[PDB]
Amino acid sequence: TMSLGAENSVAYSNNSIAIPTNFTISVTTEILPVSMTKTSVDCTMYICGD
Amino acid sequence: STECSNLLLQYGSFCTQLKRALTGIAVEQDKNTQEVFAQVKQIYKTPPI
Amino acid sequence: DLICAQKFKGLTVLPPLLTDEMIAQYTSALLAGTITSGWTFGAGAALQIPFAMQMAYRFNGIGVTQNVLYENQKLIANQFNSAIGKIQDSLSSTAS
Amino acid sequence: FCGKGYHLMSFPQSAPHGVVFLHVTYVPAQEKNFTTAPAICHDGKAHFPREGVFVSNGTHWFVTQRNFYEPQIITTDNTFVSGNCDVVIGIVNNTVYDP
Ligand SMILES: *[C@@H]1O[C@H](CO)[C@@H](O[C@@H]2O[C@H](CO)[C@@H](O[C@@H]3O[C@H](CO)[C@@H](O)[C@H](O)[C@@H]3O)[C@H](O)[C@H]2NC(C)=O)[C@H](O)[C@H]1NC(C)=O
Ligand SMILES: *[C@@H]1O[C@H](CO)[C@@H](O[C@@H]2O[C@H](CO)[C@@H](O[C@@H]3O[C@H](CO)[C@@H](O)[C@H](O)[C@@H]3O)[C@H](O)[C@H]2NC(C)=O)[C@H](O)[C@H]1NC(C)=O
Ligand SMILES: *[C@@H]1O[C@H](CO)[C@@H](O[C@@H]2O[C@H](CO)[C@@H](O[C@@H]3O[C@H](CO)[C@@H](O)[C@H](O)[C@@H]3O)[C@H](O)[C@H]2NC(C)=O)[C@H](O)[C@H]1NC(C)=O
Ligand SMILES: *[C@@H]1O[C@H](CO)[C@@H](O[C@@H]2O[C@H](CO)[C@@H](O)[C@H](O)[C@H]2NC(C)=O)[C@H](O)[C@H]1NC(C)=O
Ligand SMILES: *[C@@H]1O[C@H](CO)[C@@H](O[C@@H]2O[C@H](CO)[C@@H](O)[C@H](O)[C@H]2NC(C)=O)[C@H](O)[C@H]1NC(C)=O
Repeated sequence: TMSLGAENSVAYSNNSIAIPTNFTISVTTEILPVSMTKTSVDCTMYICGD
Repeated sequence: STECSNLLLQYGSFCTQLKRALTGIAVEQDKNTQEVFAQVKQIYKTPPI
Repeated sequence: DLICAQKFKGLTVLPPLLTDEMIAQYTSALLAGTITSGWTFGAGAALQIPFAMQMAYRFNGIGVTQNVLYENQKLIANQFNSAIGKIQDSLSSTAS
Repeated sequence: FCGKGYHLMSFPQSAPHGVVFLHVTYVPAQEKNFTTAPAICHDGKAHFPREGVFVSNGTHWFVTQRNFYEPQIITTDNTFVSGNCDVVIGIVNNTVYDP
């Protein structure tokens, strides 16, 4: 049976906060199609060849 | 109808593309739900209070 | 005697990959993250923050200072509770 | 929309019958635990931060930006006064420096 992810719990409280002290620079890619192949069909030769 | 199975074989491949299209539709249907809902890699829990 | 009528003519239905329980778990996880973190959980590690402070920052993000919330917290909570309660009455009505 | 995280900039690259984007993002890391308060009362007046949060390391109180730990002394130019000290739930007694 597939697992949805790792279990986690957030330590919520009346007066508590978390402030980061460092950073990381991340580079990710993304691919998107734009166009496809242009095609042409000749009826006379395809349907009635010679 | 055992004869009809032989007669339909004379029409080429009129069943492969239909099956492929339906399978693609089903795969896209699964991908839609995966895209919409599976957005978090962690399962958080609300506090008891 | 409706699904069988179509099934006996080679028309089947395949079950979805994700069950209802998994979708419910996803929604519950999203709600818990939103409540206990705000928007930090959507950009990396989740950082906890009190709800009132998060609401103050959300007000500050639309051009209203946070002292307004810190002075009208009770009224805002009452209004939100009434608005949420009205949604149940709206949905439970026959007018779907 | 443009990558995951806080977007900074993007670079385009060409692909056969398509296009590829390189997204540069900002990701925080190495968080720490702190105690926070919504407001600070000095002389019967409530002081709210301008563009920061109130944090404490256990003994003292500081004000810092919300996305990077950089504590600073609470000063009248960092806070603005609005109201008194009996309308805020969770106010904390402290002192505000006069520069
Ligand atoms: C914030 O995170 C960065 C990493 O993303 C920290 O920089 C890293 O600091 C450590 C220890 O100072 C470096 O390890 C040492 O590197 C030297 C390089 O010659 C090596 O000789 C040592 O044996 C040791 O491995 C690490 O290289 C460095 N990373 C980078 C990319 O420079 C930074 O210290 C963190 N900031 C704070 C305030 O913690
Ligand atoms: C929370 O942050 C405050 C920031 O002021 C810390 O207070 C400061 O703590 C440092 C470290 O002990 C003190 O420096 C020491 O000063 C004495 C006397 O000048 C010197 O003999 C030591 O060698 C050391 O340099 C600093 O004076 C002190 N500042 C004040 C205004 O009290 C506090 O320690 C932090 N608390 C925790 C739990 O991290
Ligand atoms: C922040 O500081 C203020 C004052 O600077 C604190 O106010 C305190 O409020 C209590 C209310 O119960 C005062 O207690 C008093 O005790 C006498 C004893 O006879 C009683 O007759 C009064 O009716 C009253 O109950 C207390 O005196 C007062 N502090 C001072 C210095 O006058 C406040 O509690 C501090 N903390 C917060 C979170 O505001
Ligand atoms: C801030 O403090 C909380 C509570 O003191 C930390 O949450 C605990 O983390 C430990 C990790 O070893 C768990 O074993 C505990 O069960 C957690 N407690 C609760 C109530 O959730 C939290 O990790 C601290 N923040 C950081 C950045 O360490
Ligand atoms: C602090 O947190 C608690 C729960 O996380 C808040 O709720 C209080 O919980 C205690 C514990 O039984 C009750 O005695 C109080 O009556 C609860 N408060 C209310 C208003 O119902 C609590 O409000 C938070 N703040 C303070 C100052 O305690």
